[PDB]
Amino acid sequence: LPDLKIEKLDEGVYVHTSFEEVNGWGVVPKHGLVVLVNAEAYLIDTPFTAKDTEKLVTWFVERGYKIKGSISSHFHSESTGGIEWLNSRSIPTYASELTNELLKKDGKVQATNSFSGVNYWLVKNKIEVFYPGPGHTPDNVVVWLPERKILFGGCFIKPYGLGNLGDANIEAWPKSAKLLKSKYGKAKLVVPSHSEVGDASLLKLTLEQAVKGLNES
Ligand SMILES: [Zn+2]
Ligand SMILES: [Zn+2]
Repeated sequence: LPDLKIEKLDEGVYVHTSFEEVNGWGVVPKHGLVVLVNAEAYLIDTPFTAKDTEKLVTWFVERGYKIKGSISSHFHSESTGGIEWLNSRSIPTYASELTNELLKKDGKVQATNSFSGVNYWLVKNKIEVFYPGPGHTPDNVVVWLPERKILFGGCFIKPYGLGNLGDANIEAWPKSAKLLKSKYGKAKLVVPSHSEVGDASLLKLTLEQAVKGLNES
């Protein structure tokens, strides 16, 4: 199985890329991010594996970066596989109230730090979390990196298909993609969860794909 990939994306923001054979297109590259406030690192989404979380973690730890915490876009393992480990390591793990009710609903270890509402600042003016509303998952959120004008749509931003409809609010995705396409259009880059990093246009295509997605069924 493909090795973890940590590629600087922009200033103080890396794109860790884990791979889990969720039998979709076989092996899938789950793109996450490690926002480096300054001397501190934040795992935006955690690899589906503790191992990779450990690797990603120490990769940054090893380079003098204290890991203040992780933040998950949604409850799936793509974004929570490491909360467990991160928790054993006493890493402040962050997930929405809705994701945790979902993690707890799935008997998965829940992130120790919750938060709710349309928006939550994980870091005053640097790591903004956001509930565009239901979409890929009922709890799915997106993390905006104001400073770099980078958004981590994660699995919400699905520009070429809606992907896993399993836990998706096909009826609410559009509304969400629009509330999203409306709040973060100032975006310089949008970070999907399985596609190359695109620009503010991904917010529109996700919308299109969502309505499109809805039109069918
Ligand atoms: Zn997902
Ligand atoms: Zn996904």
